[PDB]
Amino acid sequence: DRNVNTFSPDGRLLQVEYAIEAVKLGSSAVAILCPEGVIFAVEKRLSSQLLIASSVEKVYAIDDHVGVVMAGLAADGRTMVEHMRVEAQNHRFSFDEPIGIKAVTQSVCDLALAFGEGQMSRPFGTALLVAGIENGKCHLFHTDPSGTYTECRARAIGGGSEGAEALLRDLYKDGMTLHEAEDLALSTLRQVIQEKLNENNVEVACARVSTGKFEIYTSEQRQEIVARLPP
Amino acid sequence: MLSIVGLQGPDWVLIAADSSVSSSIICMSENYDRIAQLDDRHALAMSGETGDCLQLSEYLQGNVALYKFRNGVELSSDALAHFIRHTMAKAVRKSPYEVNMLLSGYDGKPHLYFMDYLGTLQSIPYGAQGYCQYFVMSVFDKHYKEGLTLEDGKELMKLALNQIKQRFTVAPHGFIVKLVDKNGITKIDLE
Amino acid sequence: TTLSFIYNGGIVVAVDSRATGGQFIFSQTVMKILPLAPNMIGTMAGGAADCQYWLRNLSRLIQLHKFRYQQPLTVAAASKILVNELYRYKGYNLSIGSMICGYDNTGPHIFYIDNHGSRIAGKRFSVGSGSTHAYGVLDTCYREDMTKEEACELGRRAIYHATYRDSGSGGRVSVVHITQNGVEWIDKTDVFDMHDFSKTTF
Amino acid sequence: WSPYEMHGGTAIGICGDDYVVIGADTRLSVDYSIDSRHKARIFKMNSNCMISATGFDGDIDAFITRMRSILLNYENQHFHEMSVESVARCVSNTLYSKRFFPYYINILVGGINSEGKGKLYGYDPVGTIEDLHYDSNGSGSSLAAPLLDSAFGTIHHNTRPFPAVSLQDAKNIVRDAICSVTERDIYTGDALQLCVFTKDGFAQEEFPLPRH
Amino acid sequence: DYTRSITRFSPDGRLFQIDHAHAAVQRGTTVVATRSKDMIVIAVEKTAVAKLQDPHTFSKICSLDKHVMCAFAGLHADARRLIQSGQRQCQSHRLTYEDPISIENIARYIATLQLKNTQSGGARPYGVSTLICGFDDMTSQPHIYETLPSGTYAEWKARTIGRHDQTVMEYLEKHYKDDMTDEEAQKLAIGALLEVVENGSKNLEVAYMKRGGTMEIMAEEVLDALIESTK
Amino acid sequence: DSDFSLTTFSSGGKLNQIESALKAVSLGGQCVGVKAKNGAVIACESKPSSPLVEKVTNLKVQKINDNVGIVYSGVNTDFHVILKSLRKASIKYSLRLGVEMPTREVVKHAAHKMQYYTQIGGVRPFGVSLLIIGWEELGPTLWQVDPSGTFWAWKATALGKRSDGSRTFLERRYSEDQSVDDAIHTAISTLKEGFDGQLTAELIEIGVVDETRKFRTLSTAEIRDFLTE
Amino acid sequence: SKYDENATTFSPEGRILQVENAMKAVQQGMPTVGLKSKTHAVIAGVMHSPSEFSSHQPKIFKIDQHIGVAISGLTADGRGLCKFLRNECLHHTFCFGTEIRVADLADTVALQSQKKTSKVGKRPYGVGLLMIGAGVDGPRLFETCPSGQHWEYNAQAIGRRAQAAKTYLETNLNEFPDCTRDQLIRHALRALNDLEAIALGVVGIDEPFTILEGPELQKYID
Amino acid sequence: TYRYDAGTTTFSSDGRILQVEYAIQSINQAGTAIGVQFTNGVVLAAEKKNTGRLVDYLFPEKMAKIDGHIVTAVAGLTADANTLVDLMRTSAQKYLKTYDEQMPVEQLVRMVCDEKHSYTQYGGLRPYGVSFLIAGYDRHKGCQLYLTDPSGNFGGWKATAIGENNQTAQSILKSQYKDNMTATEAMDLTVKVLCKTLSADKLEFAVLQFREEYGPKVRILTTSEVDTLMKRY
Amino acid sequence: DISTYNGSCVLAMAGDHCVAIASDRRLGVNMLTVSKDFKRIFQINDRIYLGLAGLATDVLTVREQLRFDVNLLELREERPIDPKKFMNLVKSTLYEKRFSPFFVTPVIAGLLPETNEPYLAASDSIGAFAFPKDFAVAGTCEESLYGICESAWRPNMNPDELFECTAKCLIAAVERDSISGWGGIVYIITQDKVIIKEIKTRMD
Ligand SMILES: *C(=O)[C@H]1N[C@](C)(CO)[C@](C)([C@H](Cc2ccccc2)NC(=O)[C@H](Cc2c[nH]c3ccccc23)NC(=O)[C@H](Cc2c[nH]c3ccccc23)NC(=O)CCCCC)O[C@@H]1C
Repeated sequence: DRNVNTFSPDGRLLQVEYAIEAVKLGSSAVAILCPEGVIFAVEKRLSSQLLIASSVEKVYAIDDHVGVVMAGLAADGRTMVEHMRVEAQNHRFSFDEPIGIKAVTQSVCDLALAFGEGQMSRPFGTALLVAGIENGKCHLFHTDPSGTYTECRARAIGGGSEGAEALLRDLYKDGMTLHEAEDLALSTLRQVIQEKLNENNVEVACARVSTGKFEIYTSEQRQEIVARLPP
Repeated sequence: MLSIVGLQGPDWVLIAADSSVSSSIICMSENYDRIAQLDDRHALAMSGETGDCLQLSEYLQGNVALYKFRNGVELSSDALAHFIRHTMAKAVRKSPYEVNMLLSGYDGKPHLYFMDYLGTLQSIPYGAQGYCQYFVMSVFDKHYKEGLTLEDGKELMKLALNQIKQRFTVAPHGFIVKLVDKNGITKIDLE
Repeated sequence: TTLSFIYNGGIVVAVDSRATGGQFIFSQTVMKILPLAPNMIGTMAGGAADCQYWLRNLSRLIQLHKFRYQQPLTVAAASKILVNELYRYKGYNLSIGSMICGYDNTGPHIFYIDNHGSRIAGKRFSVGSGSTHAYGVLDTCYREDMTKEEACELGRRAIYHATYRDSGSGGRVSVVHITQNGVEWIDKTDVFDMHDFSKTTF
Repeated sequence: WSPYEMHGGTAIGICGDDYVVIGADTRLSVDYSIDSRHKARIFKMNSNCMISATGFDGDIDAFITRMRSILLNYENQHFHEMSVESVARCVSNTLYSKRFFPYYINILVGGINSEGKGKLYGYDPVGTIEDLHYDSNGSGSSLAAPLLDSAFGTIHHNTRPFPAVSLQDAKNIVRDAICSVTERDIYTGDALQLCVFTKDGFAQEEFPLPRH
Repeated sequence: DYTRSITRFSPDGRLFQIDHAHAAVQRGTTVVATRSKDMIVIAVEKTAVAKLQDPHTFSKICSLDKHVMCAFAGLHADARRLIQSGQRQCQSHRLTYEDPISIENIARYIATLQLKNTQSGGARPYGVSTLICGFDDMTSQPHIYETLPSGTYAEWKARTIGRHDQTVMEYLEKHYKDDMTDEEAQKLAIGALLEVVENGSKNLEVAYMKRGGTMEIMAEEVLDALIESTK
Repeated sequence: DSDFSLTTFSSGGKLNQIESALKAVSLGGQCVGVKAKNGAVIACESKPSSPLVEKVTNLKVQKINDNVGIVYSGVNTDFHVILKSLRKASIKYSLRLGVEMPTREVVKHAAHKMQYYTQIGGVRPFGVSLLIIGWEELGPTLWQVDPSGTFWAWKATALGKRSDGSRTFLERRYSEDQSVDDAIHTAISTLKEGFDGQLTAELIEIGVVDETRKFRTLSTAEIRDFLTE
Repeated sequence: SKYDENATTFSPEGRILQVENAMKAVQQGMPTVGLKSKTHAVIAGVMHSPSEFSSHQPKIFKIDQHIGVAISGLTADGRGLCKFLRNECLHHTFCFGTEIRVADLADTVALQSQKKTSKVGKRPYGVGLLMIGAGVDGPRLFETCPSGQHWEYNAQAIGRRAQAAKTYLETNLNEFPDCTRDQLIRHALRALNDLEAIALGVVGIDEPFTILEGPELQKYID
Repeated sequence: TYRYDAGTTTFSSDGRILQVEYAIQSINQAGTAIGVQFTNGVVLAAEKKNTGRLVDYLFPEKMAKIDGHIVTAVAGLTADANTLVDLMRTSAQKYLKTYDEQMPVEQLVRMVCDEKHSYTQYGGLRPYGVSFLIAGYDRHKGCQLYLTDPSGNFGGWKATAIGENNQTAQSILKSQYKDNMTATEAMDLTVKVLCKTLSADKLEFAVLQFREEYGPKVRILTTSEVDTLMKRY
Repeated sequence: DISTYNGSCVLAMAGDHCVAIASDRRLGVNMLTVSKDFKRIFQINDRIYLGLAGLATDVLTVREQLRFDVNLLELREERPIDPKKFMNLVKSTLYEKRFSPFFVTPVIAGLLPETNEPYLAASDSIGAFAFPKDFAVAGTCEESLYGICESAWRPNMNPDELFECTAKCLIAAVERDSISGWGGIVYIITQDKVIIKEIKTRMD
């Protein structure tokens, strides 16, 4: 009935809130930032064993230094990833430097409210966790369909986002190691999903300060993290 | 204005092209394929700026493939020739494709089309674009028999290409010659 | 003078470093090899701004394709991207003479690209005012079964002779050796050091 | 009708281990006529770099305005001032954005990078970028270029390490080169804006030049 | 021009238009794509054709390119538009890049067309799921991507779209093998469709693309032989 | 946004805006057409809103070109839009081809315009049905174009108020071998049946395509003569 | 309710209910206080904290060398408005070489939002700005509203908890004109009760606009 | 505001474009159009929408020649059918201009169907409430008959029927249609189907016939020819 | 020049209830003979033929645009386009390109539908149409044809005599035009049949 651009009497953008709900319906993704980098651990919802897990990607390498992990509508997150990649390469071309993590996050969020009626028809149904290395510093941001990016040290988006926040509230510390960050991300993901966490149903990535690179973990690295998990 | 020659036979078309590409006075390559196989049935010899012949070849081959995929059928040699002529006429009105072509084809029957940059489409038994048309025509005229055997046709094409090599001042280092027949397009060596 | 040749050991790309507007040498340290991908470089010949901007833009497009798609972008693909971008400016008086050289799944590849839209695959190319002299060195001294040192020296010497016989070529030969293992920036050698002053014929 | 005036005036940049000295004559002249005698052609762009421009003054002003707006956009959207490398790339891209209607201006981006090192970039009107250690632009570029080549011998031996001079030795090289250019170039003179970018930042001196 | 937000989030976070496009896909006929190391087989159920209907050149299977097969389930005209865009895109990729478009790239493009329709104001979503399959190169593994009306795409070892997608997918999961041969993949697809076709020889059609080959419709005799071997 | 069709199919597969425009036609003033052997006639009730109205300033029977004439039943203003469009189309046809637009081509252009307004967004259908008379190779031809852009030929017709009774009256009274004189008399009679009160020459407009192939609008004097003959 | 569907629809009482909904969006934003003196202007905002491990999302922004905006409401709308403000600043500097005035930026923002409400299909900016700028016209504080109007304030409080801050500003309103920059920062901090969550951008007739957070703000937290 | 927008290019809960479904209903309430593909050609036979003693059968209401090789029959709104006929004629002539070849029937069908589908999927405009029986000839598929509906979905049919009582015509065609029919046999079958599912004046016919030397010819039977065909039945 | 790029020679002629339209068969690229099978005369309809003299490019472009237009007009009007109506169509097609003219000059030879009267319509490149009752000439042999036909044309030529002058009056013109010739083809459109006679011209 009412336009997608309608504000609710409370003052909330109804379509933005509904897109946030769509995000809440997405696969769980946990970004844990440690002084040694930042780790994405996202649930891959393998609906079938014939589904190629490598093709079901929530983690996208925006650039060599920055990447994103999605929660919600995978295609909308794909469009946001396309914009972020174009903008990271455009920044590299325009300024001969890697795009800042805040810069690329803000760039993708400027596209979030670009929907309208009477441009996009609707908000993005995907929330992002953008983690990267800017000038040797690990940065992590979370973007919701509202286009509100906030820098995070430990965030979770998707199905168990509230539960993941509750778990991290007393599990995340600011002085963890990269190994500890991996353990915390994978554990929070396991505790906020409805399946078991193996190297095939989880996608892990690291924006690493040591290498200054956003590398999505191979199967062996995910297996190592899974094995090291205490439970 | 590179040398491309064509020789339609009873059931084949020998389509030769200057195989040497040059950057001004420098012969950059000696095996450059100027006969763009638009289809398994059609080889379009092109004569002109290498970068306009490449772009026209890519467009024409992509449109032939698009016709074949969008419509399950393939373009006829006449239909493809007229599509190329339509492209060239639109261009010459807007931005001429400075590419003179010989469209050899075999859609069940051999076809050879003179296709100037303007959009002059003409079915020919033999022909040439470039300055080689001033050197090869008489050869063909003096030696083309109706119903040539493919080997007699190869000898005739060798005759025309040797005429280019011997009498054309800007003589190609060599030619890439392709046979377009019921077996498709095959790079044949005239020896 | 830029040049790039494929031999059994890989691609040797040797470029001079002279930027000359008119008769004045504006630079002798300009970088005429631009790395496009880990295993692929592009050479610069013609308009310096055109060559460097468009090789940089080709690098951006290659990176965009790399991040967008798992399928590696071949050297043929990079050359085709660059030649389509340059043909987009056909009639704009761009001046790019480049060799997109590198290793892909199919092995070594050199594609000479120019603003005119030409895209010629080959095992041996030389672009620039001194290209004829570098060709004189390459076509004569080139062997497929050269050593890495011999091939790098062949490219270096072709560029050096082009610099000697070409006013528009000079500076230092930057020699890169591309293999399946990536682009190896062999070295920058001053052609002044390469000149044999014992010899008196040239 | 050529949309330029080809004003003239010479700029000379010399980068050092921790400094970049660009000295440019301030004369704005064309066709044997001096429009201005003090038209600063070196501009502090941010806390990291300065841009010297020679050539058409309208294009110099247009390009410097565009670069100032670009740097302001960068500082707003990144919360740190654009680095000399980023400003140099932006200068290249801006000059090439007018590739077919060029800013007939030669640019020297002289600044200090995040490492504290002096970075000098020379450009042509269409945006070729040379990361160099000394450059000359303008009507007296031909006069000054051999002077810097002698001072550094980089042209003579281009693979030898750049013989970086003291900040004051670079300032004196630029001053002497500008004085020679002024003695021989009719479009160079009336003053030398000798700008120095160090870790301390942008420091501008004015030196009288022959006004004939 | 018309730019209404046809696809918009519902209060529960769903794009109901995408759900209706999925319903259109379901009302479409069943397709099953299966992969052997050197082959890709797409078996599509022919719609119930009377004696008066021409059974040639109306298969749901299509070749996006000499290396890309396509089949669809859903609105035939929506899929026709998608296939036209996909073929134009394969040729456009050949033009821009000498390389043939990777199956990931073309599946991404088609799914992005669907995503744009779910994002474009005034555009109905494509009521079409597309099994886009092929080989990136000669040495590349066969790929079978499934792109949905939502614009999401995922690679599959074997997938089904359209009506009976549940049943055909269950058959695929029960009968899939890691290293099926060309004959085994053909049998898998043919049996998976046989479970939900009134007639085997008539209602079922097959098209296979072997490694280093183009789309190839199964001979009626060979198709019958495979059907009888399965039964 | 504007460009959404307000003429849309209803549940029964009916364009309800089309039926609404046809209703507007059915309240738009009786217009009659009668195809003679040697011509065609388009008469129409032209009862002015007031006697102070100047008849010639707004005539329902109009000439599209030398050979094609048009009357309408429905909204006078969008009939004038249709008429300007048809005259412009026939002038364009003459410019392109050196002859007046054929009767059937004028009819097809009117139908195309009406259909366009039935399909494009932001507009309603034309609230006029046109009776277009003109000659063709095979003889005179009366055509009806509906608000929907559906056109078809007629031997006799009525479109406006009380057009059902007028069409029944034409079914009863129309004959194939009528002359243009008899077609004009039939059109006047049909108007009389569809009109209450004294039906005078000033209250009706008659256009005729006769043996000459040219369309002419009968003046009030000619209409009076026909009434009194 | 039925009139609350478009920013283009007036209600029978002459109100644009969608504009008021965007206003309520602003009112539900984090507290933001602005103060004005004869020579300095300050905007102190309690940056939102979506989570305990999330750095407070910045709300005090740097627009022009002497103009800064505190955005309260939809952050993405505020960022789009800030891009528009950068365009206006860039065009003013291009045309005249001087920094645009915060009053002119407020006028442009008001016009943009009013356009967003005067045409269907486009929506009012859910964000409200507190723009402080010290230019030739002096220090000036503007509260730009989603409806497309701005109010020039000596002081103001917007967002949640704004009533107490507004009352405090009213109490010390007559003090602000002559208050020193440090005194003005202190007044802003007092008026704006949450430390790390509080950014504070201060501009002056001489000093450019600069943002202080946490440690930089400690000297004035008191 | 879209308060009165019908969302023509919008899916329904069932996944159907309601406007397209209603267009299909409109067609099903329109005059029957039958296509029968015989050995060399296709017989299209439609029921005129506007009939009566006072109607003049000067032109084919439903039959429209698209090109020398393609003819069409219309079921549904003859107005938007005429629009799509103009577009089909222009597309066939554009193909002839580009390729100097007669447009293949399936391509012309695809073009009109892409127009219909573009109206079903974009623009918020009502779909073309017309179903076409496009008979045609091309060297690739010989003689063809295609049924196209407002969705833009088309299919080849040896014989088919649309419009009023299209199911009864379909059943009769199933019962009596045979392959390798002659022109006379297919015309007789079409007349029989039309009469059994419904007068020469009301009916109109168009025979596409391919002769080896004369090529493909479209002949829309006039009133007298249709009267003779009916009297033969 | 581009008008003489493809040497052309088109000659329509009026007889007694019969028209002729002849053309040289050469496709020449300036001074080079590419083909002797070039078609410049095209049947527009049974009683309209169009000889297009000029750029083979524009010959085919205008023949196919006119075929597009005439096919559409005959589909819409369900009747063949009249020679006068086709003349106006050609005039419109050529003046639509007034600022970028086709380098083709048309020669329309038809029989009027009713009286079978010869109808000649020659125009310049932009559609300035003459309607000679004797003969229409076009192509690089234009002046040659004008002179030979002005002397040669006689009223009431029957199809045999009409063909005889079309052939002779075209042979004389092409054999003086270096770039046109290489055989001729004469279409004699009479009230009941079209006789296409390929005539021997000089092949030099
Ligand atoms: C082989 O023998 C070498 N020949 C030379 C000429 C290289 O110096 C080229 C062809 C070379 C290509 C190149 C690539 C990358 C970096 C540098 C050079 N060409 C040049 O150096 C050109 C020569 C030139 C002059 N005018 C034209 C027009 C079209 C094509 C080529 C040229 N020089 C340049 O492009 C100038 C480079 C430059 C760098 N700093 C400068 C400061 C001041 C002036 C010029 C500078 N740029 C211009 O001329 C820009 C003029 C803009 C006017 C609006 O390389 C091969 C290997």
